Amino acid sequence: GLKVPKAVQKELPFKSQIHQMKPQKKKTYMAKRAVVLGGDEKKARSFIQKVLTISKAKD
Amino acid sequence: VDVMIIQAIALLDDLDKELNTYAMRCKEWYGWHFPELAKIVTDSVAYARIILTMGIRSKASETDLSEILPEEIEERVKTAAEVSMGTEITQTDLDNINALAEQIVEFAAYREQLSNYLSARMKAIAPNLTQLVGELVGARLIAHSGSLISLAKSPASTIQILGAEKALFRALKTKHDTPKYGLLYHASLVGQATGKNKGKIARVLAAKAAVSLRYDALAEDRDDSGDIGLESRAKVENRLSQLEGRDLRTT
Amino acid sequence: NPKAFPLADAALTQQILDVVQQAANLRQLKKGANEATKTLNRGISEFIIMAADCEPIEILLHLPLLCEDKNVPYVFVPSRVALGRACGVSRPVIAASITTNDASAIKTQIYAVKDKIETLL
Amino acid sequence: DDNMRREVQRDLLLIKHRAALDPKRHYKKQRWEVPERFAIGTIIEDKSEFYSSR
Amino acid sequence: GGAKVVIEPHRHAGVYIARGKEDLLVTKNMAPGESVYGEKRISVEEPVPPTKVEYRVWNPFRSKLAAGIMGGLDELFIAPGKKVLYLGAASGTSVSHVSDVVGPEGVVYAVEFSHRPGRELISMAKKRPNIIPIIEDARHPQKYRMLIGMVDCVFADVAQPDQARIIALNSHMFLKDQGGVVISIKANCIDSTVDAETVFAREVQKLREERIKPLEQLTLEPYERDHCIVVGRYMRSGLK
Amino acid sequence: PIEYLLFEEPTGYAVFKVKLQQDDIGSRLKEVQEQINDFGAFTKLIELVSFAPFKGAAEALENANDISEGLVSESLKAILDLNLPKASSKKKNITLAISDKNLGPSIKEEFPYVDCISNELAQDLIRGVRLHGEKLFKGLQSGDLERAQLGLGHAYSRAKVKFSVQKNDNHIIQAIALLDQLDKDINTFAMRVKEWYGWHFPELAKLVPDNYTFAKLVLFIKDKADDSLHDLANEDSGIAQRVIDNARISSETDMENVCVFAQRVASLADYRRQLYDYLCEKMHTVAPNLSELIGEVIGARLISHAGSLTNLSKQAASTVQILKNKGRISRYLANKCSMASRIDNYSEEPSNVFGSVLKKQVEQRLEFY
RNA sequence: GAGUCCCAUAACCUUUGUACCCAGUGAGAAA
RNA sequence: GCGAUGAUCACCCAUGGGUGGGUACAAAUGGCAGUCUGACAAGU
Repeated sequence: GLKVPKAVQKELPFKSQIHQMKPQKKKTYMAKRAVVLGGDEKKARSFIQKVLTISKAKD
Repeated sequence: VDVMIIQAIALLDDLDKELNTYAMRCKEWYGWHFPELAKIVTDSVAYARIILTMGIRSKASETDLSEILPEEIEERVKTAAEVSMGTEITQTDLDNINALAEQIVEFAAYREQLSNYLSARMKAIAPNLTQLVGELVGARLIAHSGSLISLAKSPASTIQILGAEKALFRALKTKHDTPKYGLLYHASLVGQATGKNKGKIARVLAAKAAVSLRYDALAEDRDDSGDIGLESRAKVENRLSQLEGRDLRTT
Repeated sequence: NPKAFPLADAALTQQILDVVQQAANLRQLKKGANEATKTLNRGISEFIIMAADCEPIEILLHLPLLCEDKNVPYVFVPSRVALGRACGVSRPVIAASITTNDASAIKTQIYAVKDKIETLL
Repeated sequence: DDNMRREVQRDLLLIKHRAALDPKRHYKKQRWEVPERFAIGTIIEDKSEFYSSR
Repeated sequence: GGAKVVIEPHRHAGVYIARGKEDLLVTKNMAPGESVYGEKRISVEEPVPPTKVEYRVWNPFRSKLAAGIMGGLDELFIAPGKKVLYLGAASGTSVSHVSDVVGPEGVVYAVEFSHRPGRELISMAKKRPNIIPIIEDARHPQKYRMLIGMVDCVFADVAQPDQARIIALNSHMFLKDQGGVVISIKANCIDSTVDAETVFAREVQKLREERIKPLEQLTLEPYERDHCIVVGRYMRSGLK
Repeated sequence: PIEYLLFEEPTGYAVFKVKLQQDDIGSRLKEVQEQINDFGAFTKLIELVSFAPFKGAAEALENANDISEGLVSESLKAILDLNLPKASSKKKNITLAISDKNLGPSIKEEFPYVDCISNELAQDLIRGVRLHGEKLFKGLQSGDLERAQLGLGHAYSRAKVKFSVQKNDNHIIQAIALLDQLDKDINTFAMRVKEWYGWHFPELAKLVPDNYTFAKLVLFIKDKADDSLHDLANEDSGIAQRVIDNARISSETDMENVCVFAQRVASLADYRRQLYDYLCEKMHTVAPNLSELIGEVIGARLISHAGSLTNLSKQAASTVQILKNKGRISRYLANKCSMASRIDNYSEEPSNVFGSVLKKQVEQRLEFY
């Protein structure tokens, strides 16, 4: 990808600012809280993902 | 003993179901002769009583009635009797129409006398629950939890949410908000409340109903007179008064 | 008006029976009452011939209602024996049907008989 | 409501991406965004004919 | 056969599409709980508890009007509050679908001349109260001019060569100004000596000679060979 | 000159008096063609002078048939003789505008001083008063005109087709569809009666297993008794009195309640078999050939599952669901039964003789095997 | 504080017991 | 002493035994299945 240098991108205009968000290093509470369902729900998730990527690649 | 409270309330549900499926076929069988009746009066027993009263449309033109169909649907049934897209039936099937109509009239008579029996057994088995939440509501509480002692040894939060188990356990097994009404939503006090305070008095009604219910199941010198249920109901009524008196508007 | 109403006279009857025989040779004829009502509700039928003298008559009067529903010409031949003999089978038939085909070598004859029985009907 | 759209939200995706469910079906090109008012219904095959669509 | 579809409103008011993996033209059911000619049904549970209301699949190979709808007609005049005069109500096949598209607040006058179809029409009009069955010949509208007043659309599924005269007589008696005239023309039943485009052009010319301005025609070809629906409006003054 | 106008309608007859003539030569023009749509200008043409309403739906159907086949009825004679002036028959007749060119001759046959006009001017005057309707009449009729139209259309159609409600198979559809419902209702209700009496002694449901007989005998036994003479409707009655002597199970209000429940079961039990006798009779008058061939209850369920007598008739014979040699007698009985239902539906007032012949044919076929 | 009136008054499955079974076709059948 | 008013039509053994099941139902405390929170709130 295009790696614009920090010396350039700190001195950019307000409209031309590059929104680059840092990765998260802390196991935050909402992520350690939030529940995912399993079994039939995870195979439903797998199925919907396979269907959607087959549709997008066909298009 | 209350092994037949469960039986009476299951018969009540089953029997109201069979009343509806008899009334539908009576309405669409007599609808060949007089079709506007089932749409201008919708009550099953008023429909059966009126076809037992008149029978035929010209017979309706010569007769009148006031003990059924009160005072304002008479001109509508007379106008629909004068002009109608309905045929004319014979006597050999008017006889079966009349037999079905008296059948479902006697069915509703049996329904209301079974409700009298349920009210009698309920106010002789757990009368403080009848004085607080009512006969058939307490009856399906007892019939839900099995035994009266098995309902009595349950906390008041369970008695609050007692009917709404599938909503409760889906809202616990994903981290959502639990229901607040359950089977106790059809109590008359929760009917009197309006807003979020019907959740509030579902809570206070379940608390006082737990008090009265385990008094009824665990007392030995109980008198079948409604005293503990009546003082608990007075507590719930003045609490309902004091949270219907407040208003979130600013005056 | 009888029940078996749109009966054909003798010239139309022999025109009908000749094209019935030719369609039976060309495998374009479904013969018999329930085969006729099968091909009628399937829609492969160009006209139905009922015979107006079988031993009940409502036994095939069930078919004019079906033809009316699907707009198919129907005509009454006055001999079940001659209708079966034209069909080419060794029994009397009471109803027969000319199925539709466009690789058919008698399409002009079938269309002419259809026009004649439709101006009758 | 959104409470019911969060229950039928997956088969609406299946109907939106019909075209890549079977490799032999090949629908005609529409877009089919989710309609504002819909209803989910079940086909009653009656008690007249058996064994074919049953 | 036991599958699940999503019901969606069509462009045309009163008719719907059930999307599955094959999508169905669908109408609401005015008499819920039975099928009229063996079509399949869809039962939705719409939200006192929710009520099971149901829907009927409109079969384009057994209905010229459904063949027209799903071939694509820019304007049907059969609408959910209207009055339709169905001419040639040959059974209750399409009249039931027109009836429950028109709805409980609108009226369908189903004119038929044969008598066993009339018996089935009356037994269907029992459970569909918005159908007035009229057993009479449409070639003489005066014989039933007393039973019908001021329709909004005429639909003509008659299959007779004097079609345009029947349509013109019934329109001049009972249709109102700028009302709908939907015609199902069958070329082979009008006449088979000329081709289909000649007979459609002649029938459209007959309609504008009887002052019904044609808006639209559709051949409805995958379902019927050599048919047509001509949609016009009864202009009554100034086709120009 | 189009001086008077006669509008027939389901509520009665109306005679209007034409105030202003519309244009004859400019009758196809745009303004003349839409002045009959505008009501504010149509009331400049037409004024109501008389409206004779009908005596009811009977006279409405009589006059609908007379207007349909082009005859002057007696109410027509009355209103025309009241309203139209006694003009000459040889010089300047009074001109009545009708909509029916073969009702005109019947009007001049009765009033020779009346010439009748139904050409395009009278046609669009007539459709003007049809287009406006209730507004012209100034409030003087009883009954909404469209409601009378629904009633008169249904009456006219059933008259024209000779719709009989005796041979009406919807009665036997609803009779057997209700009879199955009350089969399962008498079953579950007497099952609960046997359950509630099971702790009074659990042997009456062992000796007397039939629901009605159990319920009627327990409606009068409520105790011990001894005196076992009127409990035989006696080996089972003697065994029952022996079991009442050796009673081996356990009120008053609950026992009164289950007496009311068993009385309910008895009432359902004799409304059933009233309904069954009714539908055997209705099946003999509606489908005699089917009931001769396979019986009344079987033919009832056959035309119920088919949906109508007409649907069972128009069904193919190879697609009838009746209820080796045992495998093909079903097919023989199916196509003979389809034949019998066709006979029975499309004959107008059927006999029994072809059901008899088909019964003879199928018994010959089964006795051949 | 808090999703029942939207069928826990309900829905569905598996260890055992109860009854069948692996419509169309369209000219043959018998000797 | 025929008939279109309808003829016809999941594994081993030298009639019969041995090898899979399913559907349509009855139980069913194996099941799914597990009965929310807990100290403030209203007013002057």
